[PDB]
Amino acid sequence: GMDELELRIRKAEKLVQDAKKEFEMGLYERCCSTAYYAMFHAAKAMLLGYGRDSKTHRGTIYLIWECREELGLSDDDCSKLSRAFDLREESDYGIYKEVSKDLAIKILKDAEIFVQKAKNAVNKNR
Amino acid sequence: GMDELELRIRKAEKLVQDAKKEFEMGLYERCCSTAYYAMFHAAKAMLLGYGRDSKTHRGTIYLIWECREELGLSDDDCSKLSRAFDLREESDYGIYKEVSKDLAIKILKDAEIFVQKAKNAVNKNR
Repeated sequence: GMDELELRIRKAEKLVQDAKKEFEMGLYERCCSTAYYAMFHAAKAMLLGYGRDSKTHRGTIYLIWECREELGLSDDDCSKLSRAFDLREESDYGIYKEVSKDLAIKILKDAEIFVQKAKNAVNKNR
Repeated sequence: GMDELELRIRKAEKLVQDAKKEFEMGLYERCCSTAYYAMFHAAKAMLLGYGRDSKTHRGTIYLIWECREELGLSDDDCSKLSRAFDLREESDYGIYKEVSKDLAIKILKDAEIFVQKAKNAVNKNR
């Protein structure tokens, strides 16, 4: 449908594909930022489906942590989101460090895992 | 040098090129988001060079408006930034609307103009 849960998961899925394409073009910073966004929407979908809500990146990340058991997320899964956020902050707002191919691939693979787990949690792996 | 003014302008310039490549791959939402980031860093460079500072997107946008005369920016130039921010919000955080090729090209061309004007203002068109 056109409900928020469906559209969030669809947005997360599209962003994962966009990030894959950025990676192949060698746009490693852009890949990291997009991959974080995919995870953000997936997190928001999980919070929606389980009657929680957030209005900030940090708020969203901590709620995911708090609700991990119910959501079927491991501690590593929750760390995937924290780390992707921190790396997105560097990609979008940092001016000294450049992001390597190897960092970007790490975040991309984390996004794939995190978004799949989100789909599982909200019964959208359908 | 490795000073903030130089690195901000360099970041803005790189982001404009990244956005051009996203556009060519057909990643229209990603293009808009990247183009806004280019303009953001260019705005921060102009504020730095003219002894002002900001800590929010909206704060940055309003300071650019306030300082436009001194910066050599037209009202349209300031509207380029406001609109690019609003469209970046839709590209990154919206879940209903998709961004067309024609919107993305508009924002891309605005970023090119805005970043050049920023370079002029801070004497980095060198």
